[PDB]
Amino acid sequence: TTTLAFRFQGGIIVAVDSRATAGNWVASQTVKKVIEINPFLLGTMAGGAADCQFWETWLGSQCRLHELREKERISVAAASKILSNLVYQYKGAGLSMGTMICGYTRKEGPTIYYVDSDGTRLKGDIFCVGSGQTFAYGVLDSNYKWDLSVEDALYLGKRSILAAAHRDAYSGGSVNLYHVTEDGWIYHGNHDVGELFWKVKEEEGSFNNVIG
Amino acid sequence: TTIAGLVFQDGVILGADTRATNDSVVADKSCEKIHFIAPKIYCCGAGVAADAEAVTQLIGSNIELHSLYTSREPRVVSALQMLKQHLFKYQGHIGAYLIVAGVDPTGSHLFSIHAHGSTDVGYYLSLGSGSLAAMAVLESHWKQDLTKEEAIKLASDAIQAGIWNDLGSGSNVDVCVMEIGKDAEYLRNYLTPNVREEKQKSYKFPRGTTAVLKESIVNICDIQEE
Amino acid sequence: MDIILGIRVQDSVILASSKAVTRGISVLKDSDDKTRQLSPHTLMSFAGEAGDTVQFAEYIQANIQLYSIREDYELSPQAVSSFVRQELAKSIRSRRPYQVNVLIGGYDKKKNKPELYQIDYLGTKVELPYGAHGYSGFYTFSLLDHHYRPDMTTEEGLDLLKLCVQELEKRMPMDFKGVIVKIVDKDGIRQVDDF
Amino acid sequence: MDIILGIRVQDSVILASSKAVTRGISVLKDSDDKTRQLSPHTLMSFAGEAGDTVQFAEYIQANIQLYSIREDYELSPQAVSSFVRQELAKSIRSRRPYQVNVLIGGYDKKKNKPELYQIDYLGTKVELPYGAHGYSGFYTFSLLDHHYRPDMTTEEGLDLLKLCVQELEKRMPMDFKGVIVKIVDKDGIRQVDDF
Amino acid sequence: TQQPIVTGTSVISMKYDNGVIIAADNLGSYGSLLRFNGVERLIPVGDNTVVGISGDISDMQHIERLLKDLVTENAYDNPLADAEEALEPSYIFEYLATVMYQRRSKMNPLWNAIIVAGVQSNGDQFLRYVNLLGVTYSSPTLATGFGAHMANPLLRKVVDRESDIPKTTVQVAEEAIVNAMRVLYYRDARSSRNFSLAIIDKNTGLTFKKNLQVENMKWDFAKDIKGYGTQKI
Amino acid sequence: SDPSSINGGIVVAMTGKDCVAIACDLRLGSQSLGVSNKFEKIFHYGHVFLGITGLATDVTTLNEMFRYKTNLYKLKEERAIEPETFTQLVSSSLYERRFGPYFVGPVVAGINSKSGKPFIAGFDLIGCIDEAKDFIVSGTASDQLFGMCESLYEPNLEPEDLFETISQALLNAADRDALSGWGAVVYIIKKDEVVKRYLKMRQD
Amino acid sequence: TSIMAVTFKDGVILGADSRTTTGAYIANRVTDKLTRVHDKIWCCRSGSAADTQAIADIVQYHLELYTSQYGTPSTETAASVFKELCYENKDNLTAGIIVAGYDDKNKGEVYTIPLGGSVHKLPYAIAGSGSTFIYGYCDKNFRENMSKEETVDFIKHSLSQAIKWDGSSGGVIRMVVLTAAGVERLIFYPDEYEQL
Amino acid sequence: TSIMAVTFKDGVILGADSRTTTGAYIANRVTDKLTRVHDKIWCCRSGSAADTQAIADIVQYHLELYTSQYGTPSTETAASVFKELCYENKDNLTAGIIVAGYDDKNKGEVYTIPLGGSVHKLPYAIAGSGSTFIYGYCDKNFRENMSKEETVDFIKHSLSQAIKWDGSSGGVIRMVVLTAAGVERLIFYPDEYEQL
Amino acid sequence: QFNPYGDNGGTILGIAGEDFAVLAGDTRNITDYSINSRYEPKVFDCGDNIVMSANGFAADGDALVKRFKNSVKWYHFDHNDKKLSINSAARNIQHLLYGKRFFPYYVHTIIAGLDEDGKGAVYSFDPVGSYEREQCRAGGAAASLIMPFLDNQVNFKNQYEPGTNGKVKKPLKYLSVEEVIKLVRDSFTSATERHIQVGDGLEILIVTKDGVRKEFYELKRD
Ligand SMILES: *[C@@H](CS(C)(=O)=O)[C@H](Cc1ccc(CN)cc1)NC(=O)[C@H](CO)NC(=O)[C@H](CC(C)C)NC(=O)[C@H](Cc1ccccc1)N=[N+]=[N-]
Ligand SMILES: *[C@@H](CS(C)(=O)=O)[C@H](Cc1ccc(CN)cc1)NC(=O)[C@H](CO)NC(=O)[C@H](CC(C)C)NC(=O)[C@H](Cc1ccccc1)N=[N+]=[N-]
Ligand SMILES: [Mg+2]
Ligand SMILES: [Mg+2]
Ligand SMILES: [Mg+2]
Ligand SMILES: [Mg+2]
Repeated sequence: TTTLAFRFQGGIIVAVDSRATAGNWVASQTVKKVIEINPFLLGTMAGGAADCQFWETWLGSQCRLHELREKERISVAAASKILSNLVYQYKGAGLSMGTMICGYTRKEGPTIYYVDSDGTRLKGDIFCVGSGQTFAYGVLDSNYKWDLSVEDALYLGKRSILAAAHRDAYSGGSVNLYHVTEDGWIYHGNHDVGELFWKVKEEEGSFNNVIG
Repeated sequence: TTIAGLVFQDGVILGADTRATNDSVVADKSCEKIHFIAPKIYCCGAGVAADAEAVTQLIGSNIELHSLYTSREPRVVSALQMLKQHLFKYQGHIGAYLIVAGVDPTGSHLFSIHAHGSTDVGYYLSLGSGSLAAMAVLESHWKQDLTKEEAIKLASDAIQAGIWNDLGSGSNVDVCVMEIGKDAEYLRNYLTPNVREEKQKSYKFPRGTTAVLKESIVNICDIQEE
Repeated sequence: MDIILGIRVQDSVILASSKAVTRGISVLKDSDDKTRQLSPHTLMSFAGEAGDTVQFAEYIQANIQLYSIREDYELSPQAVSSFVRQELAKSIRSRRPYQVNVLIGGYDKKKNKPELYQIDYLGTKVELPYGAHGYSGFYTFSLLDHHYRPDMTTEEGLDLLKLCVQELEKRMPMDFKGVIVKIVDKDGIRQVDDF
Repeated sequence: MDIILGIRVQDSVILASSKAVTRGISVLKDSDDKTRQLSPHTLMSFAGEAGDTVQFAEYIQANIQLYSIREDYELSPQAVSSFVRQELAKSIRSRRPYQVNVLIGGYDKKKNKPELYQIDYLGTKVELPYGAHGYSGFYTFSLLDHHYRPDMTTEEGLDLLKLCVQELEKRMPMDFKGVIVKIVDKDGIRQVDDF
Repeated sequence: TQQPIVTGTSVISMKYDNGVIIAADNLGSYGSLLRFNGVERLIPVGDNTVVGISGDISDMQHIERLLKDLVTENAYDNPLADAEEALEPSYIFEYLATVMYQRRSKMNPLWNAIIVAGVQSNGDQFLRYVNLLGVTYSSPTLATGFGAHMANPLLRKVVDRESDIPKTTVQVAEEAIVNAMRVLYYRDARSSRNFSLAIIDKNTGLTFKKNLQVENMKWDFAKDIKGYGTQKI
Repeated sequence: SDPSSINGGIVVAMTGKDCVAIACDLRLGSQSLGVSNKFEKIFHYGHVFLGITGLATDVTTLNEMFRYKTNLYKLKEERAIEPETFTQLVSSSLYERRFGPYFVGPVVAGINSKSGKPFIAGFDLIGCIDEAKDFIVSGTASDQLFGMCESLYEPNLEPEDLFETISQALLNAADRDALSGWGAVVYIIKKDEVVKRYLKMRQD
Repeated sequence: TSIMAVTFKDGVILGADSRTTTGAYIANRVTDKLTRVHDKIWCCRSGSAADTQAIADIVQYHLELYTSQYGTPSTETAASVFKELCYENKDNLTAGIIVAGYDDKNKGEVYTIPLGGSVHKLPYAIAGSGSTFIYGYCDKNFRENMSKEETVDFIKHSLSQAIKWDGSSGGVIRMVVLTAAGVERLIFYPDEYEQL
Repeated sequence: TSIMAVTFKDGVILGADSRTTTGAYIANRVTDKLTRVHDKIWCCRSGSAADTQAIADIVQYHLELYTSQYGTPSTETAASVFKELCYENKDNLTAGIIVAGYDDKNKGEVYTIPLGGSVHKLPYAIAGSGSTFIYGYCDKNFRENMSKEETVDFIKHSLSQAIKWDGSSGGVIRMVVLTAAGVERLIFYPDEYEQL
Repeated sequence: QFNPYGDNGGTILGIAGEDFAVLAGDTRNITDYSINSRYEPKVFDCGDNIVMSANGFAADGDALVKRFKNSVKWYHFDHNDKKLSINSAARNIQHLLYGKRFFPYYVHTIIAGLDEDGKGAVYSFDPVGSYEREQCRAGGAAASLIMPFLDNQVNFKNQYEPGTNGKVKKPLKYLSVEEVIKLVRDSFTSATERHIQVGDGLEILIVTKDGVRKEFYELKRD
């Protein structure tokens, strides 16, 4: 599992891999680790597959109830805190979650909140979560600037997950990309690593460690 | 594993299934669990396969050298005594469970040996995870003065009981018949009740289906010479 | 000991090794050289359990130096690494194993090629273009996967190594007090004094 | 959370708190403010188990803010610290205790005096001239024992605090990514943005 | 969570053409001590069902009372209690299976393995197993404990699949059960010679046989067996 | 902690018509971390091929040990060792470490130079021989390989068909195992020519 | 296991059941637990079958070598060799052995060697898991200088009860009679002893 | 502890030793283990003394309240109340109780309730640590419809052997006779029963 | 100590076609090395053109199926006999499973049916209710043996167009029901050879717009 989200001049980039494991058994290569809460909110999933799906789907229901009651879109801060306060109630029971709540609102601008199952809630510009986070961080921190083109930023997020998918045994399958703007989130496709890797190797001239 | 041995009119017979397992997977579908010791002494093995194999080969090797030294046919009690003293020494760490049977100048004999070094004498015995299935059959049908034809039937039936009803045991039935005054006859694949049925499809691929990065010739010979 | 990195470029091998020596609560030293010269063109960096690291390194150093005097000849980096691997592979089934991981950087004067070997405490040897031990690799391999080329100069190798060290200084929890860098090439071994 | 320091000088209390947030392998953040304003002249810094720290701090903040509205009055630093201690002392015999240590720095507007309280997760309260939690005190108390005077200015308090942070940066193994410093005096709470 | 104290061993059973047979020995063991020699472990419910129980005897006696209480309760405001609204094997089983699974799910199991044998209203054979975990299964032969390992192999030689059931008569089926009980007496260290056997037939009804004994035992070969290898006397 | 699944990797061997094939992945890891994508697990001593999965230090050690033993064998016997004899040598050598074993899953493959008979064999870590007519599997994805081989395999395949079958058995098994992959090698072995092929596979 | 040795007027009788169990499974229902270490010195074995067989085989070896050098050993000498093995290897053995023998000088003698490796000379001895149930019966019914027929009945009735109550005991009752007349083997089947 | 209840022609007799131990120390050498839950319904206690006393006191309360409402309870009813407490609280109890009583309709009846909380109606019952040593003796010597004098001898001889072999048992042999005639207490001292 | 869980073995397999779906499972039920039954049905018709199997610990499997069947019944009562769609069934099962998050149903659950466009659908759940819609899924003891085969044969993984070097993948196709059943049968025959817990019989439930049909095939009984 490799998930990442970062803030830049043109909004937020969110990229995730698609692998699920049960130990060394590769359970699936086609898993969805991004939940679309509403047109302006995204949730990334790392940790327990059930724990993330269930509670992030539940979060979406709580975000919907907020906008019915208040006639207004829930803030990223408020949404992240509903989830962080929930997991905190269950603390010690054994829930396993690493997640990022990413969205735009007029009052906040583009915002990212890291939330996890031991009750941590952090606001920030860059986060990587999961077994492959260190690999993603390596690529991301080196080529990160505030003012990338939306095209370059999308590539970096994609490339950072690819780097982790390669090195981390428990990450892989495919890369799902998102871009969050003033107007909402936009899906930028599913990219199979078994095709992307070779494409990137040739065009970029990277991955010289591999027999190609 | 289902291994068994029983005596009949002028001989002793051993039986065994042919499945080797690692946890729940079948490692080997056709393996020989009836080990050789002397020309007329055989050993059914259960427990740890490497251990059962190694201990019989070692005692068999020493039995051969003993036979050469004394200029006599080896006795089943010699194999028995050597096996048990070795197994006892290692305190069950060599996890071999064995049924030893054979013919010698003293007569026909049937023994069982346990990993800790204990031995039994019996007219019919069974060991392994299928022992209870086999022993149920042997207890229902064994009698004194069985003919060879009845004995092979009963032995193979006892092994079959294990094959069908025990998950540990499977595939084919091996038998070895040791009769007084005759050559021992070893009957591998005596029964074959578990042949795989023909497949629905052929999964043979079109050539060039697999993507290849490089090709090369491996030099396996000594010195390509001038 | 914490971070040891290695990178093999066109004409040299560069080994970077952290300076900190921490015993539990306090940082006892911030200038420790976690390396031994085995022969004029072969350098070994090391990390692992306290005491065992230096004892092992110096024991290897003595044996290679003894070989050099006996034969009036420098063993190839490959031969040195195979000797080191066997000692570790012998060690792992001992009463008390050496808990030491090493990188061996050497310039083979016969083949005119730099060579980098990574060997862990079990005796697991691998020849690599770049390598690391412990948690270092988790951060640095993704960078090196991205930026490495086999035809890099020594200066480009050092710039790529700065980027690795900056990433480690950003994201690792422990303060490893910077790195001592050493270059192994045809002319021998030298230390980069400003890094 | 790692290092939280406090020092009470002549006319103010200075709280210094580390910026790093580490989750195991990686440093997730390097600008974290480990403090809450409880009232205009009372600041509480905190460190301990993840999640529990902020949950506790914000729970205290809400209760003190509720008191302030109800009575149209600011509680004294002493009263706030006693409230906080009781909550922790209640906590320690719960099903699941708050693992949180705090420093409460306040300026008492009635007495015209700065006040620093140190309270650990058990509910152990002590008023001090200078205080710390966790391993910080092992390094810093010997400095403060040497250099502290009760009549120090705020600038002298900050210089003494730089010397504490430099010692921590030299001898502690963990990179705590510097400190956010805040001053509590008669005019309220302000952050020193360059440290 | 507990541990079983006084215990009953194998219950064995099989279907035949017109009904079912079930059997179980009359022993209540106290570890290795063969403590109680007169324990009935087959408990009839009406004239169409027999519940055979192994495992903990105190939990068996509890189950026995639940079944006795079930018959009473079924008779309440039920003019057809001895006719169309009488208790079926399938009703008695599902009740027990519910109880067993509920008890394991509260981490306080009834430490038993149960076989419900009977004949339904429409003449169908009923034979189903349930244990302390609430695990249920049906088969032409069923056995608990040592019976599973020794009786089933023998009983499956008579009825190996569903299509063998109409070919098996009550004499052949009873013979197989009685032989299996002898085999268990030879080889199960916590069994006894005395047993009870019940036949539930769709024509002849419930025949309950008490105080049966294992007979025609082969021991004579023992006299010739001497030592453990090399001994000749 | 489990030595046989720290480094990861797989070997599979198959018989065909007058030929054998042996194949392996190229990954060496430290649990989740991938370290090397060039770690070959197949070695050869004359015309006998040995694949070894398991703990990588033992893979290297045993290769060096069997090179040693087969070199001395050749000097004394004045001929290259045959697959059947080598199989017994592997078994002997493993079992002599019965109570401190090498954590490996060796696989022998080769053609007997005199009889021309294709031969494959597998072993557990203490030397129990499994001599198979059809195929042998080994490694962290041995279950996956058993599934692929058991369905894909048919007897008497020609060398260039056998290549496709063994390659697809390896590749699809490796893609369902976290600790296998990162490249693969397939040896096609005939009585007096051996072709080695590197496969293109997904690098995650 | 239920085993006992009983001295009487003409000599001594050893008695045993025939059941060997692995947990609740009866591994062997026709075991011979009465084992010969010399012509007229036998023993009853209880505990680990591997251990008691290994010991008995060593003792037989020692008494065979004793006989080659010094003539027929006493029953006391046999019991001493058993004791030496059991006591010196007490940390690695689970053996409870009764040694019984006939001299012409000493007549019938019985020695019991429990787990610790102590020796105890007794008029009769009982041992094994099933012996616990017959301490009361044997104490009340044993007399010294019984006839052969009385001693056979005493053993038969005793082991019958031991078998009845102990699940670890069962099968046939084997006996071995040791007198001046020689060595006589007896066997008694379930249908005989169960109805007593 | 050695305890037993035995039915006979005229009714039933309960018997017990008098030893209570804390490890190897004898805390009380004159304990009364025969305890009254109703006029002619008594019980023998074994296991935890705290637990068996607590149970017996509750049963006595239940049967007293039963008698106020419904008249004299049967021995079966008493055994059922004992069972209900023992079975429902099996996780927290270590109690082995024998219940014995005399009706005029049913005459002498004996019920045993072992650790699990099962009930078993028997002609006689034995229990406690010392009972293991007399299973053989009691099975061989018990007859149905014995006289009072025969049953007293049977219990006296049985518990004598239990006491002899069991360290946890000892002291005096107490007995309680339950017949139509009434309730008779008997006591037998070491100097009487040891020489049997 | 009392262990509330067990392992009854077995293996199950769901495959989604273009306008159909299959859910297959072996009929063997085991504990340890004993066979409990050679024919104990594991795949159930739950109504509303949905088939379900919960493989693993059979008591938790039966409990779950029983509860889902009841959930279908009460969905009809509460929502005017409305047909429970496969996607709605799936979400309902997630909540059933997650309700026992801290004392799980020790089962791997698969359901099969048709989506609201009439296309074939398979859904697969972990023990605590994480789910995904899939085209292909094996569950249970021999899932490790069967799944790589299905990746290769159903989804055409690692298979390339011959002569393209390795740059045009084999293109994805829907399989016919006859083709799917051949792959199902060969999967279980293969699994039966190498896994000791798989055998005895194979029962396949096929779901189309016309309803639920059954097919049974013998497997090796060793
Ligand atoms: C990677 C997280 S990691 C390796 O960095 O910890 C993924 C992230 C992820 C996957 C899937 C989804 C949504 N479907 C969202 C995020 N997480 C996983 O791979 C986890 C790692 O533990 N995998 C699981 O939770 C698996 C998923 C199944 C599909 C295989 N499930 C299990 O491991 C449970 C464990 C369990 C639970 C209860 C009882 C018994 C066993 N099932 N199993 N086995
Ligand atoms: C049945 C014995 S049983 C189930 O009743 O205990 C067979 C008997 C047998 C098989 C093969 C041979 C060959 N000469 C002789 C006798 N035994 C087995 O199937 C054993 C059961 O443990 N199988 C093994 O020992 C397998 C053999 C395969 C590798 C070929 N080995 C493993 O499973 C190893 C061994 C192991 C050994 C001792 C203790 C634990 C594990 N495990 N691994 N890896
Ligand atoms: Mg990977
Ligand atoms: Mg992989
Ligand atoms: Mg008995
Ligand atoms: Mg099978």
